[PDB]
Amino acid sequence: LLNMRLRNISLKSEHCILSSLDFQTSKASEQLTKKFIYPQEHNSFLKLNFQEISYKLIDGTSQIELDPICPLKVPLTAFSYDSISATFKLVLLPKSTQPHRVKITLAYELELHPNLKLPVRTSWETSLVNSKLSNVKFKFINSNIKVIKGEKFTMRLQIINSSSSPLDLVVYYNNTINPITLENQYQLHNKYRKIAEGIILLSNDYKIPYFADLRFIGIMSGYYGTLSGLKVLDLNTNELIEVGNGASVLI
Amino acid sequence: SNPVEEEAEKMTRNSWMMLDGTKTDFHITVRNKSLSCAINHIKIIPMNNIEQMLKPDYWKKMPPDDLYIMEKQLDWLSKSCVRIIKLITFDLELDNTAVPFNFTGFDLLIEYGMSATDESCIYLKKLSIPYEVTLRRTIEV
Repeated sequence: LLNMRLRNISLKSEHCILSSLDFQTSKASEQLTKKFIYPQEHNSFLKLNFQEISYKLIDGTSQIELDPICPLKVPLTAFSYDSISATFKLVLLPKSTQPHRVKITLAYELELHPNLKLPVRTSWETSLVNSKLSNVKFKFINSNIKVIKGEKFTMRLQIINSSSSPLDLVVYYNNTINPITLENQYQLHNKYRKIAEGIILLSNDYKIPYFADLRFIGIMSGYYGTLSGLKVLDLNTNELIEVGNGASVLI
Repeated sequence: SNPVEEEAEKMTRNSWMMLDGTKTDFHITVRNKSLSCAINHIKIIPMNNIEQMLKPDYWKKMPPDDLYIMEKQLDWLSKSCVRIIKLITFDLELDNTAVPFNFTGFDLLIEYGMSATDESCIYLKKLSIPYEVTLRRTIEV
């Protein structure tokens, strides 16, 4: 009851859940010690946090922070430190423990000594393109973020199919404007315009035959996150697989 | 009742080129916490002893076969590059898969990594990771 603490956990896409703990001197404790300190004419407190650490599991391992941290001391403040946990594909929820050491130094070198230790579970409170029909999956083997200029470049698809008939699909980019509140109308027009002529495929209408190298050239500068022009058509039972993957900046 | 103590201690299609992979995937290395290897691995370099088996398969093939070194062994596709180590994990070494001369008979691979943390005793349990790789026929005579 001197510094209220909370922990926030987020799930990054790079298979590393990041959990950040936040500490803040609570206002009720602030006024509680503040009137008794201002009786002796003190305006700013001094809670010296000298040893803050987090532990892992039933065997105690000290996972470090993401940056440096000295031994600080301040009043009426808040500070947050972020550790990087490991992403779990199973349903084993990791339970961690944190500990601090607040030295509540009253003045003229007459200090008290306080320590605290919480322990809880680091929950989070709740791409590979796959089709809807068959076993056919898509994933770009080369890193989906890429930094290019407006020059010629290459990109690499990959197909994991049912081995019964691996062939009979075609790719094409469809360089035409999709046929569409004037402000939202023109915003959707600018999205559909810079999609339809931003990059151009240097081999479209292209029969596939488990790799498939397909080659572009990029014209217009900008970050094309989930570049969604190119559209792999499946010949038999005529449907379309969108490929919402890949993101190329062109600067 | 006689007790003891309790001591605490996916590839793709490849051509005939050489692919050097630096691996930093989700290696377990199931020690207690924050396992420092203290003698790190730089380059594992497999597909060497597969060639050192394949050239004696040629030589074994040269006379009639009477199981001198071909006696039911399917260890061509095993690729068991034993990674020996000394005394929360560490990133793996460079692969350098290096398929420049290898048969079409294999379509799979595995590995084995010796997890070691020895304190005046013998070695410990050992962890193994497989790798499925297919090969591309780039050229023939």
